[PDB]
Amino acid sequence: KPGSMYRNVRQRSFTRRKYMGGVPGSQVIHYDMGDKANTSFPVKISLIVEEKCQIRHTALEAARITANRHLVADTGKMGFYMKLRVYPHEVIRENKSGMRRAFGKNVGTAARVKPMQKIFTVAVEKQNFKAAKEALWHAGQKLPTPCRIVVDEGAELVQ
Amino acid sequence: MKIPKRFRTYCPFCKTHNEVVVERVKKGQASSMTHIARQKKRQEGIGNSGKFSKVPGGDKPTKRIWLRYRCTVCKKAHQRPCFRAKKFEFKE
Amino acid sequence: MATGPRYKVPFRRRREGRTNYHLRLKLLLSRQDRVVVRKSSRNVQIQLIAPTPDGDITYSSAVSNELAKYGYTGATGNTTAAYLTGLLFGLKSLQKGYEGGILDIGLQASSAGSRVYAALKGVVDSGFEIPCSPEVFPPDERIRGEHIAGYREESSDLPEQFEATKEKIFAEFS
Amino acid sequence: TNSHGEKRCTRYKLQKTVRERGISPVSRAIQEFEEGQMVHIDIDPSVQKGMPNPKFQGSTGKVIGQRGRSYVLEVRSGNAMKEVFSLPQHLKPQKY
Amino acid sequence: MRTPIVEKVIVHMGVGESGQHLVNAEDILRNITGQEVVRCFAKRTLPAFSIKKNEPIGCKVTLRGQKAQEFLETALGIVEKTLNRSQFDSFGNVSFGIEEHTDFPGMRYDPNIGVFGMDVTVVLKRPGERICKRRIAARKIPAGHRVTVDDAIAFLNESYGVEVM
RNA sequence: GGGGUCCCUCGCUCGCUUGUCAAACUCCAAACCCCCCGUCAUCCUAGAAAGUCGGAGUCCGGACUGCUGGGGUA
RNA sequence: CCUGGGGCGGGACGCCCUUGAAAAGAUAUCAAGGGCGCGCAAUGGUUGACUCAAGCGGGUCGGAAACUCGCUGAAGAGUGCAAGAGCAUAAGUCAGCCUGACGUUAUUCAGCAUAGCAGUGGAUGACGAGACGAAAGUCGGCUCUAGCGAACUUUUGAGCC
RNA sequence: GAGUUUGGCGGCCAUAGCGGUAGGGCAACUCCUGUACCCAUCCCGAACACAGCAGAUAAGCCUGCCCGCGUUCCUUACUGUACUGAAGUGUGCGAGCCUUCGGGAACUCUGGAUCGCUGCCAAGCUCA
Ligand SMILES: [Mg+2]
Ligand SMILES: [Zn+2]
Repeated sequence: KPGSMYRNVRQRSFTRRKYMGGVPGSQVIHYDMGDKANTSFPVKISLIVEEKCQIRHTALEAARITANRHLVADTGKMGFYMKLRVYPHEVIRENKSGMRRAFGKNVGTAARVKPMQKIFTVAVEKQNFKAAKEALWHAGQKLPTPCRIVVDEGAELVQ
Repeated sequence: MKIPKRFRTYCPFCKTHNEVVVERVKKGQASSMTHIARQKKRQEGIGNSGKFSKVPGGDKPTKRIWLRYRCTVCKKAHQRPCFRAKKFEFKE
Repeated sequence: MATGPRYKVPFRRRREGRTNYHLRLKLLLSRQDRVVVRKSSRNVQIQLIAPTPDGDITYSSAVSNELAKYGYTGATGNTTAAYLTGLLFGLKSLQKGYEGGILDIGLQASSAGSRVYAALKGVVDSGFEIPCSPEVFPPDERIRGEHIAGYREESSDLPEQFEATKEKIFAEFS
Repeated sequence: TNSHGEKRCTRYKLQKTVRERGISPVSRAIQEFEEGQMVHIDIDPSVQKGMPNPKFQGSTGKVIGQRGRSYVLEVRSGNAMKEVFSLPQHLKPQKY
Repeated sequence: MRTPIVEKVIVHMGVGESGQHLVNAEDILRNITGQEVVRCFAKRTLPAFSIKKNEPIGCKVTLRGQKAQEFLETALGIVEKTLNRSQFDSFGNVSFGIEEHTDFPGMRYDPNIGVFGMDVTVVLKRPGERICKRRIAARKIPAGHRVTVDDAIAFLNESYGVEVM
C-alpha cells in the first residue's frame, strides 16, 4: 500500500480512539536521538515540510532510521541531538463487497502536518553542521512531501 | 413490582380522599349474544368468513397491569391508565 | 481555593454564609414583601423588604434599641423583647401603609417558642397580616417572661414592664 | 438512525458556561414584563421547567400575555409566528 | 484566648461484625462512658470480614464537657500518662489505642464478652472554632488560629500532665 | 510494584522544563449568519401584510464555484 | 420493502442521545458512537439535618482490606439503565410525616423548522380534592430528553340514553 | 443638609477567589457563659433553642498592605499573522493556493493595573 493512497489531506481528523476499534500502532520507536542531555548545541537546524500532507508512521520511522544512522556515522553517537517533533495521531482506515458499508477498518496511524511545520529538529556542533544537514536531506527523501532545511540557531555561526 | 392492596387516594364519585382497595381486573368471558357473535353466526357458511376466519394476533412483550381501585366508603370502583409490568404483586 | 479557570466560586452572600439563594427564589416568587426577622445575640431586628433588580429595598424596620423610649429596661435579646419589637414593627408598618407580608426567618432554624416566632406573634397581634400557624407561636406566659423563678429574682421585673410597654406602645401608635 | 426528541442536538444550546454553572441569579426569575415588551429568549439550562424549545434559543419574542408564572411570547421561526410559553428565568429584556 | 481547650472526646469500638458481640460492645461502652452510644454501618461489603453493605460493624460515642474531661482523665490513668509524638495529628488532634476494657476499674470481666480494645481520640481546638461549625455565616478558620502540635503537647502537660516524648 | 537482615537494584505515580494532537475535548474564539429595535433604501392606496376559493404540474434531475463538506485508493 | 443491480448478509423498517452539520434553523448515505421495547410502594412526594469522590495525617494482628477523628476538596461523587445536558444550605444522602405514581378540562408546542400530517408526549394553566411545611412554596411519579400503537371487536368501571 | 462607623437585606456573581503580613471595637457584631424553661441530638446544649454577668478583639468582621497562584483589563511585538464575507480569463499535474476590497482573532511577549464596585433601610455619633 503506497503512501500516495493515504497522503492528501481532504478529510477531517480521525483521532478519537475511544470511538473506534483496534488501531495497529505506529512502527516508530523513538522520538529523541543522540545526546538527550546536552542542551548546549550552538548550531541547530530543522527539517520543515512545505505542503499539507499526512505522513504515515512507517514513513516517519524510515526517515528517522536513515537520519539517525547517517548522524551516528557522521558525528558519532553522542555528537548530535535529533528530535522528531510530530507524533502520528491520525488513524488511517482502508475499505478492505464493493462500496456498500464503505467505512473501513483502521490500517495504521499517521501525522497530519501543515506547511512550514518542522518535522525534525537537529542540534549539532559547528563542525558537524554539514553532516547533520546532509542527513536531514536523506531523511526528507523518505517523506511524501517536498522538504526544505531551515537553520534554528547559529545562523551567523555558519555564514 | 408492588402496589399496596389499600391506600388513601381520591374517589371521583364522593369527591374526597378515602381508603381504596386495589383489585386486579379479571378479563370476563365473551358473551355469546353480543352483536358480533350474532354476526359471526350469520357469516358462517361455505368457504372463508372474512374477519371471523382470522387467527388473532400475538401479544406485546409485557402487558399492562390492569387494576381497579374500589373505594371503601361508597364502594364505587374506578380505574386509571395503568402501568406496564412483567411481575406484579400486592403489598399488604 | 480557585485552583484554575474552571472554578465556580459561590455567590458573595453564599460565600459569606449569609443567604440561601434557593430559599430566596422560593420566597421571591410570592411577589409579596418579606418580614425579614433577624436576631442578634444581644437584641433583635425586623425589616420589611421588597426586591428590585438594583438590589433589595427596605420599607420599615424596628430593633430592640427602640424599646428604651417606650419604657423597657430588661434584656433586649429574649422572647419578650422579640415580641415587643415585632409588635412595634407591626404597628409602625401599619402606620406607614403596609399590612401584609410573608415571614422570612432565612438561615435561622425553625423551632416552636423561639424568639423569631415570638416576633411573629408580636407582628400578628399588632394587626399586621402574615400567614402563619399557631403551633409555632410561644405560650403567653413565655412572652410574658415567666422563666424568672428558676435562676434569678432580679428577672421578676420582666412581666410588669412588658405589660407597661405593651400598653404604652398601643397608646402610642393607636 | 437519528432521533426526533425535543432535546435533540442541544449539547451547547442547553449548556452553561463554567463560571455560571450552579444556581442562577434569582433576580432573573422575578423580572416582570409588560404587554408588548420585546424580550430575548436565552434559555437557562439549570431551570428545567417552563422551558421553550432549543430551536427558539436566541429569538426575540413579543410578550402578549401571562399564563401564571410564565409568559406568552409571539416568536418568529423562519416565516411563521409561534406562541412560546416561557418562564421569566429563560427571558431577558431588550435594552435600547 | 489561645489555649487549645478540649473540644470533644471520641471513642470507637471496632467489633467488625454484628450479633450478640456488638450488643455487648455497645452495652459495655455505655457502661464505661456514661452516655448513650450509637453504632456504625459498613460502607461496602468485603468477603474477608464476610460483611455486608449497610451492616453494623462498630459503635462510637462523642464525649464533651466535664464528662469528656473525666473520661480522658481515666484514659490517661490507664495509659499511665505516657504518649509519644507520633500519636498527635498534624493539627494536634491526638488518637491512641487501648487493648483491655478491664483496665478501667469498676467493670467486671465476663467470659462470654472477652477483652475489647477501643480507639479513643480527643480533638483540641481554640476558643472561637465555632465559626466553621455554625449555621449563620460559617467561615473557615485560618492557619494561624489553628492549633499546632507543640501547643497541643503544652496544653496536655499543663492541664493533664501527660509527658509526650 | 518489577528483579539477583526484604542490606540495596527499581517500572508506575507526583511536580519544573520540553515536543505533539482531537470529529463525538474547550480557559478562548472570529468572518458569514439568525431574532428584535432605530435609520437609510426600495416596494406600496394604480393596493403592503393577511385571508378564502378555482386550476395544476411536481416528488428519475444534472452541472459550475465554495464548505480541507461525509464515505472512498480514486 | 430498503439495498452502490437482485440474492446471501443486515434493518440505517418504530422511539431516544453525541458527531456528521459548514457557531440561527433545516440537512442525506447499508455515515460513525450507541441505546431502547424496561425496573421501582420505593429506587416516589414533601420538610428537616447534613455533604460527596479521592488523597495526606492519627488510631491495636481491625495490615498497605473493613470502622473511626482532623485537614485539603465547586463536584474530580451520586442522581435505576444509552448518550448529552442539569444539580451543592442541592435535582445527592439520611430520618419524620405521607401517596400528587390524584378525577375532570383548555391552550401552545414538536413528532412534522420554514409548511399540511395520525396516537401520542411536554410545557403552561383551570375546576375539585389532598400530602409535607411556620409560611413562601413544592408535589400531575422516579432531574430533562427513549421505554410504545389507529379503526373494528371483546372485556371492565361510574351513571345515564 | 451632609459625612464616618456598625447591622440587616441585596445586585453584579473571582476585578470579588486562594494565599501572607500589619492594625481596631465607645455603640454594634462576634468569640465567649450556663441549661429553669421553648426546642434537640440517629450519642454529645457540638449545631439548633433558650436565658446571658463577665472576660477577649485571639479569631468572625472592618481598615491598609504583598503580584505570589487564579481572574479581568490595558498595553508593545507576533500582526493586520491565523481564519474569513464578496469577486476574480489569477495560479498549481494534483491535494490546493494566490490578488483586490471589507472584517479580524487565540496563544505568547513588553511594560502595568485589579487583593471589588455599588443599591436600600435602620442605630448611632460627628451638623453649620
Ligand atoms: Mg427490491
Ligand atoms: Zn368514594
